[PDB]
Amino acid sequence: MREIVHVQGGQCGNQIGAKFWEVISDEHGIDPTGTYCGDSDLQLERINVFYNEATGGRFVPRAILMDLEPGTMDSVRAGPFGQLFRPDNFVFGQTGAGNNWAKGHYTEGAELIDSVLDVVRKEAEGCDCLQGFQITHSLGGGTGSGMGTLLISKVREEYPDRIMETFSVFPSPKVSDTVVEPYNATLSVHQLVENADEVQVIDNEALYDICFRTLKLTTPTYGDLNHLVSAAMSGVTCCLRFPGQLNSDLRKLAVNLIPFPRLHFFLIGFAPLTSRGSQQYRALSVPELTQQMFDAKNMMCASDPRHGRYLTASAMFRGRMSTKEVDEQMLNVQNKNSSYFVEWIPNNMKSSVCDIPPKGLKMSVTFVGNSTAIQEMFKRVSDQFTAMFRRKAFLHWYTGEGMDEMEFTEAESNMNDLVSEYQQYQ
Amino acid sequence: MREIVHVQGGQCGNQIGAKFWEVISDEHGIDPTGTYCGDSDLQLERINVFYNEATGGRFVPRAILMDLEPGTMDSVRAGPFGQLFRPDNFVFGQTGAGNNWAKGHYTEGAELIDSVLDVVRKEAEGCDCLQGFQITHSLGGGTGSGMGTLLISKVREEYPDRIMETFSVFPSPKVSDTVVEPYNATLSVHQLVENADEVQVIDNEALYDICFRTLKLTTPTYGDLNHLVSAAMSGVTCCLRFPGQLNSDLRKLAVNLIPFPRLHFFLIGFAPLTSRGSQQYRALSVPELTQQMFDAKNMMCASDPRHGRYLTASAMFRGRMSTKEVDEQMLNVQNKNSSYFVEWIPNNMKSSVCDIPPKGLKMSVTFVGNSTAIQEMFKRVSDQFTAMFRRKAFLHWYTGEGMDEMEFTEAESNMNDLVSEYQQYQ
Amino acid sequence: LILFPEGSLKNSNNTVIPQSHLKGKSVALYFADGADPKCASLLPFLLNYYRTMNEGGANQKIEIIFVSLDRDREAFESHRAHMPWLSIDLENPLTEILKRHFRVMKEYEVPTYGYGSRTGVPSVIVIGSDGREAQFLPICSGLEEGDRALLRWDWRNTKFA
Amino acid sequence: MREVISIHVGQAGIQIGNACWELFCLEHGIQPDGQMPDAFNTFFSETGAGKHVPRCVFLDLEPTVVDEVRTGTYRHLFHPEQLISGKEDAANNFARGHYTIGKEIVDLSLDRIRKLADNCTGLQGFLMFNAVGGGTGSGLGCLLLERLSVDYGKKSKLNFCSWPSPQVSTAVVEPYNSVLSTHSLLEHTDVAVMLDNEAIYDICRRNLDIERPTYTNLNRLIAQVISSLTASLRFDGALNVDVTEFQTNLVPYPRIHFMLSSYAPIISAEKAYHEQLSVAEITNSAFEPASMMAKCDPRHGKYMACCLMYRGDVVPKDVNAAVATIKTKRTIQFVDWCPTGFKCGINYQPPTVVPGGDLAKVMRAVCMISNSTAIAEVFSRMDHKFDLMYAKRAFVHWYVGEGMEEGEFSEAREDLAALEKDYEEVGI
Amino acid sequence: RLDAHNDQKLTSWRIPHPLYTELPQGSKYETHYRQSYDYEDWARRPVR
Amino acid sequence: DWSEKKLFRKAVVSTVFASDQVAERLRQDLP
Amino acid sequence: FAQDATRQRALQGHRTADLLKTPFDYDLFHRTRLP
Amino acid sequence: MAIHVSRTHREDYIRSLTPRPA
Ligand SMILES: Nc1nc2c(ncn2[C@@H]2O[C@H](COP(=O)(O)OP(=O)(O)OP(=O)(O)O)[C@@H](O)[C@H]2O)c(=O)[nH]1
Ligand SMILES: Nc1nc2c(ncn2[C@@H]2O[C@H](COP(=O)(O)OP(=O)(O)O)[C@@H](O)[C@H]2O)c(=O)[nH]1
Ligand SMILES: Nc1nc2c(ncn2[C@@H]2O[C@H](COP(=O)(O)OP(=O)(O)O)[C@@H](O)[C@H]2O)c(=O)[nH]1
Ligand SMILES: [Mg+2]
Repeated sequence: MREIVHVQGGQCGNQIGAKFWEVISDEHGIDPTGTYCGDSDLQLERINVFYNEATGGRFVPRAILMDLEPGTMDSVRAGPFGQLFRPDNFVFGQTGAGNNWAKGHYTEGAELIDSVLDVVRKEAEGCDCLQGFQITHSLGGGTGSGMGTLLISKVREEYPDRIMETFSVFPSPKVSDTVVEPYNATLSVHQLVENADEVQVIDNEALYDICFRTLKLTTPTYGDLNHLVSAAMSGVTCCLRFPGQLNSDLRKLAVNLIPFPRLHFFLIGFAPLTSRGSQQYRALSVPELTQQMFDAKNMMCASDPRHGRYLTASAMFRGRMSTKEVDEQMLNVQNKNSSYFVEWIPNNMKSSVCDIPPKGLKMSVTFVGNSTAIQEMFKRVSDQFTAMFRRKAFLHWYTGEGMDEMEFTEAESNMNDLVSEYQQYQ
Repeated sequence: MREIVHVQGGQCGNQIGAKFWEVISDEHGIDPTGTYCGDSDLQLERINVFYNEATGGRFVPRAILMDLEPGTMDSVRAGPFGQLFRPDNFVFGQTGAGNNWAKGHYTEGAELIDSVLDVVRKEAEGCDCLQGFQITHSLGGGTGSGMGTLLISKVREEYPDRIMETFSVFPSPKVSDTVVEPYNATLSVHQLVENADEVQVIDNEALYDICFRTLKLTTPTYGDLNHLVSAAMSGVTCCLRFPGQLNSDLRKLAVNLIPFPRLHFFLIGFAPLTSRGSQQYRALSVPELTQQMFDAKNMMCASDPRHGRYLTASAMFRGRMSTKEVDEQMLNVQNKNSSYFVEWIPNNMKSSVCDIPPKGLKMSVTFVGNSTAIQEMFKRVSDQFTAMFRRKAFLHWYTGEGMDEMEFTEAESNMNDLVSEYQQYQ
Repeated sequence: LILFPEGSLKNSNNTVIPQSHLKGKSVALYFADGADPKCASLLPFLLNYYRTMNEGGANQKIEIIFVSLDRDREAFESHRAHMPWLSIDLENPLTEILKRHFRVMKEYEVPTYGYGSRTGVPSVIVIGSDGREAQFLPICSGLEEGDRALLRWDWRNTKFA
Repeated sequence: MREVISIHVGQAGIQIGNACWELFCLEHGIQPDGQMPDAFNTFFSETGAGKHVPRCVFLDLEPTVVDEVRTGTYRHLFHPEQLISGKEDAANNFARGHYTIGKEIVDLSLDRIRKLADNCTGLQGFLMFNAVGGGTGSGLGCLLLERLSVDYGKKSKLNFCSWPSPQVSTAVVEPYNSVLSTHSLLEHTDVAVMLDNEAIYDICRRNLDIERPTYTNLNRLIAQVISSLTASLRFDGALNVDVTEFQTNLVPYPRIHFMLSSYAPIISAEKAYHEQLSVAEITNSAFEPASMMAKCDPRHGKYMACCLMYRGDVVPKDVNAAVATIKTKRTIQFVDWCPTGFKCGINYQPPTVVPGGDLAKVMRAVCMISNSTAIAEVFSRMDHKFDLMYAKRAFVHWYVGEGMEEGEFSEAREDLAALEKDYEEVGI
Repeated sequence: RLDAHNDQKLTSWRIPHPLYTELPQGSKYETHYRQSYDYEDWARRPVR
Repeated sequence: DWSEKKLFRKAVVSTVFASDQVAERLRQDLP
Repeated sequence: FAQDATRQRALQGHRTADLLKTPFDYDLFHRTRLP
Repeated sequence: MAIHVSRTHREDYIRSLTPRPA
């Protein structure tokens, strides 16, 4: 009855979910056929968090692969660790979104929302009750954002008291494919700010910067970026599936981080991260891990925390470490970065310890922290929107499918209200 | 315990610091892979002063290797004792200073000093309590003087209470490569006089003099010259890492020599230094070691000791010896040489004993001396600086990147203030 | 029981001692590798610990039996020369008996047997009379108190009685 | 005959008692399968032939640690029905641990309470082991105490609360949990023992001189200090002190029952080779600010009443000498409304130790138990902590969404303020 | 290949090619409660 | 290209920095 | 499609799994509890 | 209501491992 139902939203959500399920199947010792291995009892000890029985002793993932074009769902099926999913979990789209918000949300949404909810109900009341859902999606494309957040928009009133954990890949500042980037970005945020319980931002150019200057790889494929983010939510949900002397849940993170119900946009760290010559020469200990973790270049949301104030933060540890080196190196960071935190909360950040680490890791931290430094992108999306909305261009692709003026103006009205909301908490 | 953070600045600093790390590695019995041999308690019990445990039984030096041209530290890694350093600790330049103070300090050094500070506080904060920062550089080279002294000045305001000891190598009159010699020397001393606690001065013509006249060495090479400086570079730190009957520390030498804060420039020397045909014929005892100690040709700085007065001096011995033959040999050199010592201070000599000799040597000593006769290098640097300044020669390479004319004038005003301050203490 | 055979213990000066020789002495097993960088950083501290506390002593208080993790006869004797106390020859059956008994092996696990943990190099296991682990000195453990855990030796209550 | 029921709520409570019941079965010599290879009856009931069942109940809303004890080493001595698994965690909320999800566990837990107390007459007390900062430790921790005061209103509910450190709190909504559960814990408990995390962290650094503790190393010390409190219960001594007596000589007014503890010696094996563990010095070594369990400096406080109970072969003669030594000391300034301030409990049983833990052995263990007016500062830092977070109603939408209406935040302010001023008006 | 800072763990999966040979399964437990409280053999027992 | 960063070039440390000489002259390595 | 080994392992992110492992002697677990 | 193996502890498992060892 502790389950998290995964939802794969759009093409970006399919690859980031396929890599995530791979790094947790072999974490839990699972054959791509579906049998159990792994030489440690902990791996099946909590196996129903993400899986279910297949009435033959086989383990099947509890995820809903969803996209509007069958090519990418054939690619994850033909790939390794793709035969785990039962064939009925996949839902097919035929027409495919033309990278348009109005196309994914209104026109062909209603002919697939009837199916993709029927498949996520049968996973939900497969047990008596659960704690909530997790989804993975992007704000750049059409099918990755349109019914990716409309799926949220129906399950919000379906299961009201359940955590709604969403991984959003935001459009990059410096680089931009799919030229209508802010049109999918702002029109998804203006309902995700009240229909999603807890959201994490994943920035593309942040990920390339991590893999170039602190991970030192030269030509990062999207699969390489997929593994760096797959280790992020392998840690944030690790204590739901594994013991520790400081237990934590996703609701535990939600209450300790979200002060006010409007503001739930979170930055993510994963440490340690070194290159081939630096793995052997760098110590592995808590005081150096936390101090490397509180860096801007580790952060996979590259809005500079030096230009903002950490309202609150959180660190979940993974490995055979104690608790007080988590504690007094928390307060050592607290008094050293006295102005980098917020003054009316002393001891800003919560912490956790989980016993098992990832495979071949000594101590690892996932860093879910709420900071107001993130305005450098939300005013960037807002003024990139008003550059194109004022000139009216690239909007007649949207008018004939249900978009109109007063929902557009409501989008920046909810946008700059949230931008000015964080400024006054400063 | 207490930590010394080495920084190698410029092409000169990288090479002389590499020989420093070699002469201290074999001093501690460290295998060039990073491991240990020698099976003695006394060596590794204090190895944290210069090394860090890297969770694999290897000791990483606390050395910040840097300059603005990658062609220098590319050679020290392929050389022996080069793979001990951490590769991410190495911070690179790409354009390189064009042999000048100004492109170092202002233009191409501002964007690199951000990453230089980050790895300095990476090493400094990671320990409990720190003793001081130690920096080897040159006061004649472009990147060794330009942003080398900017690194000296900028670490002062965050860490003003730890000791600030630097080794600086000055241009030579009789052999003048690096054609802008006095522009780099004069205009760096005026900033290094107020942002450095203790500066030791080295002249290459004096290091050449010890090769011919004392060692009878036929062909001296640049790597050989770096071992001459590395002998007393480790001799000034022997008792920092090893026990002793009379201790000496870096703050011990700083407080007990300079009477006034603006005066912080020293000579240095290393004894014994024998020749090819004079090992087994020269006695190694304290009475002869003090006679080679106060030898004008023994000095590794080309400022003449007997043209003036010794303000203070220090002699830190190394090995197993009786400490009152250390003491009375300080007494009688003041007795026969009264004019060579300053008269308003009785007992100019400070002495201490480190019980660990250098390897193969029964007995050694190092000079940390303080003479008012350092003027022959000060006026000689100053009058070539004014030689090229009154005819405005080679100023277009300096003033073309945002420099006023008054920085040279106040550099000279600090320069002859040092001359006048030292000359009135005859 | 008889933990060791008649010709197993092996000390300096190249002679054998029997098992009754360890009567009334604090007995400890030194699972260590010759070329291991942990052992390079730790062996000088065991050398001084063995030095001062029994030399400034009224009776013999400490014996350490090296039990080796090495790879060669020549590498075994090279590490042997730097070390005075008791030991066990590598290619007797004894090394791989106390290896599985005290859970001290070196990630060679699945190609030999399917158990779990290894608690490998380095370790000192001070032991009782009946081959029981007496207490753990935490060099590399959850405490990971290397180079200092020798002070946690409880020598009065651990005797080979 | 003689029995005490131990209750554990929260993850701190379950692992503290995971070390307490380990140390209890180590005392009586019973193998931890329940088999022994009449004095144990206050902690264990006899079920059949040679089988010992603990008088403990394990409570939480989150099943990852009750099932870890179940599958752990103590699977058979701990009979599988004393442990209770919850549905979902209270998630750092008093409102969740008390109002919404606590109703499905409190009914089962109380059905256990009166069917574990009806077995034999002579019930003596309850050992409530709770964490004030935790959501289920204060939520289900609170909810059990008013229901225990309704049915067993004429009995003793002794408590062990781990107060947070001023700097170490490991949670953001932690001060919200502490303020809003102390008022409801106030008139439903009768003895409160406040410990601290950072205080025992300082102890482990200083006198037991580990650089590297963890929560289980915390749990060795707290299991020792509870065991010394219950030493005269289980076994025999000269002046035996029982559960009905810890409040007899510490609580002068019904409001002032919050109280500190310590322990001495806390030493290693190398730390016992070299010094007196004499009676004349252990009391001195248990009174300094570097020795108590709450990092609360009593030099600006005023000692009021204290039990000083011993265990081991110890004689009340040099105990009496050590008492006069303290009274003649000027730095430990006792109150003027009682010239007498001491009890000297005493018991003959040698101090047990855990083989493996760093706490070495001694033939004298001393728990200092002390009521003092120094509590004014440790609750005042707790008060201004809440006032800074309550400036613009931070983290309150979680609580009001669970059903706990806005307005009973606010009398928790002036109820703790009324408790804070109680320390000043008793020390004047 | 221990001494050259062994960087891969796939050598431990060479022997179990079916991974169902009854040898490695159910052989370890890595919780802090067994780090502090677990002894020789009273951890895995049948219930009578 | 696909491999990790080449950080450092091949570097023949010639006699300019191949020290020795004063090595044995200061370490007393006997005649 | 250029189905060579280095192409396939790059897009599958096997290199990031290699560097994210810790290359020294790994699994330490001793039971300090004595009978 | 999903039913798992006895080594997965959901619902009653102490009184499910002992009658049917699975
Ligand atoms: N003294 C002591 N305190 C502990 C220990 N473990 C946790 N705590 C304290 O418990 C507080 C939070 O409660 P937790 O134990 O983490 O969790 P809980 O009691 O189950 O309540 P929840 O947070 O809702 O799960 C922290 O502030 C810790 O100070 C322990 O082993 N010893
Ligand atoms: N999946 C994936 N996404 C990328 C890649 N490169 C960039 N992106 C991001 O993915 C977004 C593309 O939108 P997408 O969801 O794939 O289009 P959709 O499938 O029609 O919804 C852009 O905003 C990019 O920032 C890549 O190689 N793979
Ligand atoms: N002690 C020492 N001096 C050197 C070395 N190389 C060059 N020098 C002297 O320093 C000057 C070179 O300036 P340098 O600081 O290397 O220029 P940079 O490249 O900007 O750092 C020359 O005039 C040499 O006389 C060396 O390896 N050791
Ligand atoms: Mg629990």
